[PDB]
Amino acid sequence: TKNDVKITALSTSESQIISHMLRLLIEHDTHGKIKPTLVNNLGSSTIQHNALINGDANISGVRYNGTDLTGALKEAPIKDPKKAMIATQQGFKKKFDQTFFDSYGFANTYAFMVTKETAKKYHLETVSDLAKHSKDLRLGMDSSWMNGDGYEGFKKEYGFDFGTVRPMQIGLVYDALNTEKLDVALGYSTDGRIAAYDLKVLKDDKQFFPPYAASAVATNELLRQHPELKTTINKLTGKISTSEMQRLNYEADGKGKEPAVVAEEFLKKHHYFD
Repeated sequence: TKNDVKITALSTSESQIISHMLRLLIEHDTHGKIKPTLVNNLGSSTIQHNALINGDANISGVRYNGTDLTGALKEAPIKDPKKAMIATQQGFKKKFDQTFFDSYGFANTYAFMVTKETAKKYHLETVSDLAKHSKDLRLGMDSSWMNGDGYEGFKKEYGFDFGTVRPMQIGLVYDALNTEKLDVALGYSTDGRIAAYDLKVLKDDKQFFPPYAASAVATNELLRQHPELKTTINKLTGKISTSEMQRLNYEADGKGKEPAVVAEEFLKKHHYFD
């Protein structure tokens, strides 16, 4: 139709890519009648949430369900993917009059990861596959993770521990793995370096971590004013696998492209999902 759309974005390339993708897709579907702008460089999803609640914006480009379920919704974590998403969507509707969309198709979670040579050597697919070997392996993790859903809880849940642990900056675990300073890293599952270095992300077979499925959020006030936008936003539902988000992040962080350029190239490649 024609009116006022503002999309919150974090300072992460991931948020900026998907926020620009929504901006461009809305421009496309509305033939320039709606030209959204970004409320960019926000520090956290608390800041994103507060913007929507305060009327400072009406779309969040990307929100993660496990974050918003225990954060904004103030609820207990749910481990099962389907029931966690249902609880998140019901909560956003009833507490905040917002639609938390079905997922883009990726999750951005802490995940254990190894190089391709290490995954081959030890036949690794799941976190449990590490059990026999972990005593001889070097683990790198974010320093904030040393401390009930950190390393102690993981050791209790999974039933094994590592020969060496190295608490460090999460941003540096990918290169430390690539350079063989680590054998295993607890990294973020969509980091572009997973694509750049062909790293193998292991399945959390015991669901030690809750889901962090990524979705758009829009206020229902906006969706009531412009019903067409719900159809627009839903065009992206399921269209970005975890592997694809890794690739897109690589385009921005490894190849140095603007998130707006990465978003547009992706949209053109898929004919704007028309």
